[PDB]
Amino acid sequence: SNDNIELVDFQNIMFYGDAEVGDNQQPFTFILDTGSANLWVPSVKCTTAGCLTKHLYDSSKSRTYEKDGTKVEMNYVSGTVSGFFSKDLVTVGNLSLPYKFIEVIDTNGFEPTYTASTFDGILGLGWKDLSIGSVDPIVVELKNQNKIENALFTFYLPVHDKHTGFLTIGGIEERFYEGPLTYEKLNHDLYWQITLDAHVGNIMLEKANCIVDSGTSAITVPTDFLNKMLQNLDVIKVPFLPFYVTLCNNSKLPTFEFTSENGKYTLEPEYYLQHIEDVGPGLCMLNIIGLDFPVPTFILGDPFMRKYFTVFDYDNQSVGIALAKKNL
Ligand SMILES: CSC[C@H](NC(=O)Cc1ccc(N)cc1)C(=O)N[C@@H](Cc1ccccc1)[C@H](O)C(=O)N1CSC(C)(C)[C@H]1C(=O)N[C@H]1c2ccccc2C[C@H]1O
Ligand SMILES: C[C@H](CCC(=O)NCCC[N+](C)(C)CCCS(=O)(=O)[O-])[C@H]1CC[C@H]2[C@@H]3[C@H](O)C[C@@H]4C[C@H](O)CC[C@]4(C)[C@H]3C[C@H](O)[C@]12C
Repeated sequence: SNDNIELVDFQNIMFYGDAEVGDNQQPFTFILDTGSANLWVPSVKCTTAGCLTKHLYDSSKSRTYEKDGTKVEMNYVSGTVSGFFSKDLVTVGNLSLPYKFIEVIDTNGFEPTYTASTFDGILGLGWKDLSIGSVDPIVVELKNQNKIENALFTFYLPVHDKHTGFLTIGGIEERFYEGPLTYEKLNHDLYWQITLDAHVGNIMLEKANCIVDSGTSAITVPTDFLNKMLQNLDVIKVPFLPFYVTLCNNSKLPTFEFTSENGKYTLEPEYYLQHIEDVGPGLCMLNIIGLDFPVPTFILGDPFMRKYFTVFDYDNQSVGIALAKKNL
């Protein structure tokens, strides 16, 4: 009764899922991004080097293609893609719907991310008012069409060298989590953002904005908060890049603790260290980056979601959080 889309890990940094566009079931690999609200695929009309190795969309081969042609640009923090709108049947797992998406013809503004990774496009799982072109979210539409029970989706992320994951559309499956599932109300109309007190040792921010974001492969921290965290931490910044290197067993590395009236969520160093044995033996990179929003904000990205099963509920305007089962 729920639609389960398998998630594959890529080099323990990101994860992808597959979906199809067109009646001839043209296959694509997507970053699944709760932080955006547009779907895009690279077109056979693409003029840029990044498209060379990708699965490309051919509207001429799909009888369900409906021409739109309205020009559009998606400006992400990691770069820009541009093209034009198109409409065609989009199949996610065993559910399909006619859907407006962007045919991308220029990916040069999205380098070096695009050529360095094996995804074809991005599938947004955000809120309608964050989309360009007023596109109802896939999950909201599937519910509206009575193809699913609830307008919610869940993420059970894969774990490099242990198990695959699933994006489940339409209901919550017990098999993904253990202990209590705690619901945190959205504090914004159109982001998967919740209020949590943030504690890292003696450093804390009360009632911080926390964005649960599937497309961000880091925990992001306010820059002042990070600078305090790093003081006498025996960590070294990489020349020219906002990444920090540490001995993996550095006994100073702290545990993030995020609390609500409802729940307590922790993130120990094992969840935010990336081994980099190639650069040096016993060295790790912190998957933590400094980033200032206008209101002090943390992004609870991939590292958080690897530990915690997450439920994104449109109807109840909340994020549900529970400890992910280590095995299925
Ligand atoms: C609707 S869309 C426009 C939106 N712009 C904005 O709000 C403009 C904005 C607003 C506030 C700030 N203070 C800065 C920019 C936007 O881009 N939002 C993204 C989420 C976000 C939002 C805000 C900051 C950072 C990230 C999007 O949801 C997302 O996750 N992206 C873009 S493309 C992408 C590859 C799927 C992924 C990405 O860049 N990941 C990289 C990444 C990112 C930060 C730290 C390490 C890493 C490594 C790697 O994982
Ligand atoms: C989102 C933040 C902050 C960016 C910011 O907003 N900085 C300047 C102002 C923005 N504008 C230029 C749009 C405004 C106009 C200038 S003005 O002076 O008027 O403000 C920027 C700063 C450093 C950026 C990361 C690093 O690169 C490394 C890496 C490179 C890959 O490729 C993509 C992934 C990654 C992780 C990057 C993601 C993201 O991208 C970061 C976090």
